[PDB]
Amino acid sequence: ILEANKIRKSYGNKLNKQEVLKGIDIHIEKGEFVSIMGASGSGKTTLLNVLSSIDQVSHGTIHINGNDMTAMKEKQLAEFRKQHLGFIFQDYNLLDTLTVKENILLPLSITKLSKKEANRKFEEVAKELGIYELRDKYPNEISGGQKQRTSAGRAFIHDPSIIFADEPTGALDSKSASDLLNKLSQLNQKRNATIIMVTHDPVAASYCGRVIFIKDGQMYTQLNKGGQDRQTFFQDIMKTQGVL
Amino acid sequence: ILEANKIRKSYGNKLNKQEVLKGIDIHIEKGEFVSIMGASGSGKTTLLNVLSSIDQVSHGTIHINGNDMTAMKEKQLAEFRKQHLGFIFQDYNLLDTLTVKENILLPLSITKLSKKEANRKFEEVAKELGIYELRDKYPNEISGGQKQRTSAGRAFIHDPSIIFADEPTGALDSKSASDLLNKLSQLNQKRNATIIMVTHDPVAASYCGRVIFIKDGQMYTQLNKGGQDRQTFFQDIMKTQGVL
Amino acid sequence: MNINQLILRNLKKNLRNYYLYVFALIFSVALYFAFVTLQYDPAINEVKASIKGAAAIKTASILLVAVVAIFILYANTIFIKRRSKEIGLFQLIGMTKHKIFRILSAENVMLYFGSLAIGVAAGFSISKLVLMILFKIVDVKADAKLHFSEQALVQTVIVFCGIYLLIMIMNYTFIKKQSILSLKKISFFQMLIGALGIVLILTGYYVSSELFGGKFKTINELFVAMSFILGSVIIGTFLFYKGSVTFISNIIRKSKGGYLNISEVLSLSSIMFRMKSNALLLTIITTVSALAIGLLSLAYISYYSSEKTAEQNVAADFSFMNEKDAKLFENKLRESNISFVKKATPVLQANVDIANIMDGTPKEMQGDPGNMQLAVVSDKDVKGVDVAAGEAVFSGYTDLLQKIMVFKDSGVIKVKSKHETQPLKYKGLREEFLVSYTFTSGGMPAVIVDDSLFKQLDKDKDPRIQLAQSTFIGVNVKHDDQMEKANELFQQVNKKNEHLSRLDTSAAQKSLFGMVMFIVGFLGLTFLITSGCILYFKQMGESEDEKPSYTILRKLGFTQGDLIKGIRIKQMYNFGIPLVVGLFHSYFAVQSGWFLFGSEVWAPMIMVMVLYTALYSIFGFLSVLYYKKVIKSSL
Amino acid sequence: MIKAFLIERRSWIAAFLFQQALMLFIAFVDPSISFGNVLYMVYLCILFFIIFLWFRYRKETAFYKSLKTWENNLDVTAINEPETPFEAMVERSIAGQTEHLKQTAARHRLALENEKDELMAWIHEVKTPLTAMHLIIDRMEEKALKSQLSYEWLRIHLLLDQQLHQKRISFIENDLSVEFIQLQPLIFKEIKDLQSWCIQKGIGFDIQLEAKEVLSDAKWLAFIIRQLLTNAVKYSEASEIEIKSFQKGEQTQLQVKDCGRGIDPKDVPRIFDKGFTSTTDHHDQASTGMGLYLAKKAAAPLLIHIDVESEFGAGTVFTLTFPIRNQFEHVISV
Amino acid sequence: MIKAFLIERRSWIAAFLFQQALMLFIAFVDPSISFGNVLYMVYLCILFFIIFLWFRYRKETAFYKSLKTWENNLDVTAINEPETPFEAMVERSIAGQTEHLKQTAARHRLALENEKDELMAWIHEVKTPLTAMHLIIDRMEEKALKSQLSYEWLRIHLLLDQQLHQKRISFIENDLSVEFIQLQPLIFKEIKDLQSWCIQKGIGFDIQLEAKEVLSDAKWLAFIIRQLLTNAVKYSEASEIEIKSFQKGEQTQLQVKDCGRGIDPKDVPRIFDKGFTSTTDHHDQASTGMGLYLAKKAAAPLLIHIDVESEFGAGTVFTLTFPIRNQFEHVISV
Ligand SMILES: CCCCCCCC/C=C\CCCCCCCC(=O)O[C@H](COC(=O)CCCCCCCCCCCCCCC)COP(=O)(O)OCCN
Ligand SMILES: CCCCCCCC/C=C\CCCCCCCC(=O)O[C@H](COC(=O)CCCCCCCCCCCCCCC)COP(=O)(O)OCCN
Ligand SMILES: CCCCCCCC/C=C\CCCCCCCC(=O)O
Ligand SMILES: CCCCCCCCCCCCCCCC(=O)O
Repeated sequence: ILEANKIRKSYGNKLNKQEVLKGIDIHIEKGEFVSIMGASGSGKTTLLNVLSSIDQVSHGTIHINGNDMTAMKEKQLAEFRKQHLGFIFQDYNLLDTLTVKENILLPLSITKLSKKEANRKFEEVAKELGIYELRDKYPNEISGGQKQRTSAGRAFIHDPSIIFADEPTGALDSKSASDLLNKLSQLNQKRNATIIMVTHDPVAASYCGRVIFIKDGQMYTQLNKGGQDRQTFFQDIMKTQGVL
Repeated sequence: ILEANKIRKSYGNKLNKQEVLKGIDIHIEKGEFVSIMGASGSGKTTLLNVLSSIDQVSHGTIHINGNDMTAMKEKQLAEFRKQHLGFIFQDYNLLDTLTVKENILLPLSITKLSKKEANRKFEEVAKELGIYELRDKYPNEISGGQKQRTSAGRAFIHDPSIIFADEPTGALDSKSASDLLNKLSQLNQKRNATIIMVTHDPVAASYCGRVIFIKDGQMYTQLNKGGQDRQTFFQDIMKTQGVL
Repeated sequence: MNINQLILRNLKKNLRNYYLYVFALIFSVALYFAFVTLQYDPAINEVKASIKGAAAIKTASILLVAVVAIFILYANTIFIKRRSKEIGLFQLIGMTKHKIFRILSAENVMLYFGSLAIGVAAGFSISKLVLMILFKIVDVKADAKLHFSEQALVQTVIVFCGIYLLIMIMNYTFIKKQSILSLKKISFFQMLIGALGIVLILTGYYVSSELFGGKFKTINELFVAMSFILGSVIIGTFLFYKGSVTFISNIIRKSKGGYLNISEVLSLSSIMFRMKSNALLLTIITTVSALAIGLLSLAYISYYSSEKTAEQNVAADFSFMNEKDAKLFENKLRESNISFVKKATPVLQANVDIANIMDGTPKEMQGDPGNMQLAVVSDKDVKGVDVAAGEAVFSGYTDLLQKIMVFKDSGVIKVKSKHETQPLKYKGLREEFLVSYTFTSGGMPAVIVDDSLFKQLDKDKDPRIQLAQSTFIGVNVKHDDQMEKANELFQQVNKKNEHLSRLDTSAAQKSLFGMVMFIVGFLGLTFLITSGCILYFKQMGESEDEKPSYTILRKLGFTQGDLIKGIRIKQMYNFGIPLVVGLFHSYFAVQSGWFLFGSEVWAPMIMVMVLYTALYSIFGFLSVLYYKKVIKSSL
Repeated sequence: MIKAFLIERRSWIAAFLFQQALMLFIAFVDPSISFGNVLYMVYLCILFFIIFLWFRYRKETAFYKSLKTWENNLDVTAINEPETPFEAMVERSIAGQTEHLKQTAARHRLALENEKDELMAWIHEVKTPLTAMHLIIDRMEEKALKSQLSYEWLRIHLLLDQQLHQKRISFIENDLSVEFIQLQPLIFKEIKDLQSWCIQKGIGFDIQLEAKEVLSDAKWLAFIIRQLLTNAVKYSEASEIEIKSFQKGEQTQLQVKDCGRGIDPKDVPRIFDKGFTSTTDHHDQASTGMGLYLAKKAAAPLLIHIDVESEFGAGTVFTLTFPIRNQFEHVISV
Repeated sequence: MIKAFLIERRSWIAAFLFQQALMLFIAFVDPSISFGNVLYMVYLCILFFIIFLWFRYRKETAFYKSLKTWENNLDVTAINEPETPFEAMVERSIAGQTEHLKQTAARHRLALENEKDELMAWIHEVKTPLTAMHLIIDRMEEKALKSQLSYEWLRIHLLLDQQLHQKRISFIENDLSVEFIQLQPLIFKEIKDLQSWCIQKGIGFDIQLEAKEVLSDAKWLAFIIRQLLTNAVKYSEASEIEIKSFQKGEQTQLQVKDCGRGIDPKDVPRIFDKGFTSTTDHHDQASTGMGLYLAKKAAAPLLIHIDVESEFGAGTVFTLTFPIRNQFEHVISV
């Protein structure tokens, strides 16, 4: 799906100019679980900006299903990201006044579509994620893990193709993070969807299948996993990150 | 110290009942380092929760240091779990608006040990875990491994009876994990204190004295180690796990 | 989905959280309606005073609307900032920027206009109460009746509609601006700014100590000193919050060792970092509170003088200038069945030198020290003292003088006559006045000389500074009895208001300072409510940023009954510092000029500070009720 | 609930209004206090009292509405958190009642478990003398009396083993297992057990099993097979049994055809009912009749379809449809 | 007591004080109002309000006071009859919960009784093939095979009769009856019943009955004879069983003594307990040991006492102490 080539992010505020991204060629195909990882001060937020189109792009040649974002306008970009892209944020954002069910059904309640299909979709998502029993509760009377799972499931109801994700462990302990990561990995297999994260937690990066390392841009030395035991891979990731 | 007599626990949501304890009653005396392990969906974590004051026991009787604590109110139970039952959690659970010395001394502000005795006890604890060089540095400056040692030092300052450890060596490398486990074993050797620990790593469990393989809420034998070589016990537990 | 029902839920949720805002809105509308109704009441003209009358409420309204508008604008620019996590979400779902504005301008207009409608309804039943309160301080009788005064509704509606228009303009200016889907150790300067601020405040207070002392005495040299004092005080107050609190907190922290309990760790965590950000608001709060308290205290101190100065300015109950008018008024009193003990005394004006009796500095000149014009009286007329030749006794206290004209003990007193000068010595100082202030210039005392020396002084009769009338024609009164009829007889005798009466100078000053205190008190109450609400509206954010901290601490065995105990001290430390600084400011500002209004302090200041402290600590009590709610839901 | 609140506190309001009325009366009757300056006081006090009552109603009438909302249906914790001292005692009483009910239920369950254990021990000490009587009985030499004692040995076996199926079906749901099964050894074992009785009745076995492998559980399908065979035989006398298995499409089907009396059409639908016994023949009284319903209730989770072709005077054809092998991949893989 | 009432009603005393303060202030700030009269009215109202508060507390705080003690009181009707809806609410909730608890307990007990009923019924339809086997066993000729089959029949028959009598010993209370019984003929038929066991084991017997008449239930006295005789026979081999009946004092005693291997001295007093079985030999593991305890339990309603005198290697003496005839004078009268 995604072939990110020549990652260029321009700068030059006042007089100082920085090449935080110095041109990177990136290859993913259908159904991967790639996550790029660096260190502090490597511009992970700028990685979101260049990748997730949160802000206006500067340069580069990157296409989504062959659709380049650099030959296409701002409002068209908003429509493209709203009808073709999804996001998951570091801190969950759920309206307190609404209910758990209403929060997930909100994105589909703006296109004037039939009610029965929406009910069936919510049924399927809730059953497959495990929050079905909480159909009439409020976000003020449930724990953090359930809230984060609901936030993650909110982005899996508008018929998505690619769902971005910043670090989904900032406001979670180990148990909730492990449950969420296992559920997301299972969702990757049941319905085919590519998930890209950039996190600072090696534990959260051990779940992946292709990890990319950066220091200032083009540096690679990526790993492959393939048939690892899921723990030696974690040790190797930690050792490589410490050395580099 | 810890004698268990047919502890029951059924996980239910008032409509569907799922029992997870199937005839567990453990006999534990003073001054022994044990380990509980087995499978992934087993109730060993639930067993550790129900043994402590975290979870209520459905049916059975428990005895901690001679006291019978099942049928007693919440206030005195909280007092018990405060002045006994030290804890080491999966995550660090440290404060960022304090230093290390204040973090490992705040839970002692309930008894008012004056200042000289508290300083002497803190020095004694710190010089054994090798953190006395970091008395006045904020937690966001030290490595990840040293935070686990700081948490252990906090947990080992008021001298509790049973130490419900829960997978400490989960997010470390080889060297820091080995050093931390060696320090824990040495401190157990010096100070008489029962430590109950749950882990998934064979090298982690090699340092223990006894290993209990709970499988679907059943005993299923138990090792005894003894005056044997560490490596021999390591391959013994490897082949025992391979049998499973 | 269900836009209207979602808006209704949001409106109810907003109404549940922000109720002090509604209370403040209704209270402000009530006071504005009350003052505007009071201004146009035809009975307001009964307030006879030196001031215009109903032209002061026109100042009270215009000075009140500014505070109300400022409070409302700041509250509405605080409210919208806490709703970005929803604006971003609505922007990413697909709703444009022209629908979010209608979403968030329908959960506010109903609340605002309902509060406005309630305020007008409840301002009708307090106008009579306000009028009755006013016609008790000025001591006038009236027939205050209830009426609607349709003129006030237009003013209120126009003013608040304009304020709402400004609010909408400001809100629209923010939504489509900050968007684009965007969801420590001390330093050397920080170790000097605190000391600089503390020393600046201390030296400002020290300079404020002297003022009208022995130094700086010039008609233009006081203004520069006062401006310097105000500037230094304001700058020091600003620098206090931005650097000095950090220094003291750092010392207290690195003085306990390492054994910090729960209360100290909950207290020091907030006010070492959060107080630094808010350094432009606490200064305003403290200065305005100090100003209000000081002005109120003086306005109550001058009420005690409104009685003593009226008793003392005229020695008797009446004073008369013209012999014919006095004799005809006595003729009228003759059939009035009034037994008047009349006493008269010729008065002479002579100049003397008292430069040798002042223990201060020649800067305290107040004229030529060798040519002070004083009032000299005979000894036979005075029925209380029998002085001899070569001895003079001063009369009167005049609290101003003891702090201004310092007088020595018996030295040498020279009399500046035409061709002679006798040495005299200071025997003592009297307290009562035997001469009205008209004959003795501004506040100069009167001297007593021997009758024998009077027979030469009157014979000499230096014709240079003598007054037009050399007499103290004044009618006294019998034992305490009815006086009002004699009062209107006195007014109908004198249509040229050139005689002075004891019971008439006691009314204009009382009325003037009563109006001053009325205005100042109501304005101070309004500012108290405003500051309380504003300071309460930041603790919500400060507590919802400290919610994770509670959750972590709760996994280590701590119970809610201890977290609440720590919060009960954190709130006190948050709400105490501005009040204490304001109290110190007020006490160090009042004492500089207490001896310029009345002769009694420590009476009003204690009452004012106690009332302010209670009405300000109500809001401090009204915050643990939200902290407990935050703690309970942090499992 | 406004009426209930107004009725409940029907003394404080009356006292306040009586005080206001007394003040108004003393002001009105005595020509010494202006009557225009007391109505304002009454008005202000009435306004404040009305506002206070409106603000107090909501904060007071919550617990005694939540209690009725919960009632006795479910959600015992739906009651609101007690705040005032009075409601704390009510909450404590309710909690005590619930705890006592829980204790009673636990005691009842324990007693039921103990009696089940006792009856199962009785089952064990019946099953061991079963082996004893088997080994002793299989030592005698006669022929006709041998067949006699043989089929009663199997008769006791039937009811007593069915009791084991009953006690097992009490918890059957936790014993699922799917793997390939060969039916021919099962059929041969059933024949060997029923050799003497079938020989006495002169029933030949026409076994031609075209199909070789089936995918289900062994024990309960074996029980179903013996139960269906016994039923088909007891609806028959001196007739040959045709055992036919064919791979009908993707599913295996056992078509067992006999030449028995059959079932009358008016009573065909009622054979599968609980407690049904055929009244045509007095020899069927010995049949318990619990086997068919137990087989039906055990085969519902097994997804088993049974097709009956019973003709009066011609025989009864029972066809059981094995579930397709691919249908159990969702049970094995998932 | 008073403290809770005050701390709950603190919201109305404040309103009363605010009303008084507002009235006093408005009266003070007016030119046409007498301040002293208003002060007098305030004082009088304060006094009357204090008296009213005393009465209100005393009348009000009774229902919650009673239900507070009710939570652990032995009785259940301690709750006073409600007079206020806010208390009738709690009364209704508590009554509903209690009746639900009672209905649930009754349903559970009824279900247990029913399932026991089907168990004993099935025991009867298993009993019928048992008498079929008895007939077929009576029909052989070979001495050894007939003896072995009769012995096994008798063992299994006595086991299942013991179990059925254990089922009915739960409600033996419903069929109590006392009548005169002759001992010698009953003992003769009972000895004839145990013929196969003594034939196989070659166990002799001795009969010495000085007393001939006793007072008990015929079926239950026969079952006591069965219990004691079968226990002695299974615990003795090739020994003469000396039975003696005599009147000791006012009570008739049936002393039966065997000459078997005896019981170990450490285990002598534990015979009457549940599950007591021999452990010296591996052949005795399957034994039950239930008969002695049930005989002891149901010995009380028949007022029959059991005494044991056991010696290891010598034998066991069992004494059946019948109660006094004059002791039945009280029983018949009641
Ligand atoms: C000069 C003339 C002065 C007149 C002053 C009159 C002002 C008082 C009048 C009306 C108050 C209107 C604004 C407050 C009402 C909004 C609060 C409210 O209703 O919230 C509802 C419940 O009430 C509350 O929780 C808040 C309780 C506050 C009681 C009223 C407090 C207002 C005045 C107290 C302020 C005291 C400050 C005094 C400082 C001088 C909704 O909450 P809920 O959780 O959804 O529960 C629903 C129940 N089933
Ligand atoms: C920032 C500090 C806030 C403190 C509270 C400010 C409240 C604003 C209101 C009124 C300002 C009053 C100034 C202080 C009162 C001066 C005391 C004084 O002058 O002494 C005497 C007291 O008379 C008065 O001044 C009237 C005092 C009434 C003020 C009541 C205090 C609370 C005011 C709140 C009223 C508004 C609330 C309306 C709704 C309840 C005057 O002489 P007299 O004893 O009455 O005898 C007359 C003939 N025998
Ligand atoms: C500054 C003026 C103060 C007086 C305002 C007079 C208006 C009072 C209006 C009604 C108050 C109702 C609020 C009481 C809430 C319940 C009391 C409580 O819970 O403690
Ligand atoms: C006489 C002036 C002072 C009056 C002080 C009392 C005013 C009411 C104080 C409490 C109001 C809020 C009560 C409920 C708050 C909540 O539950 O959030």
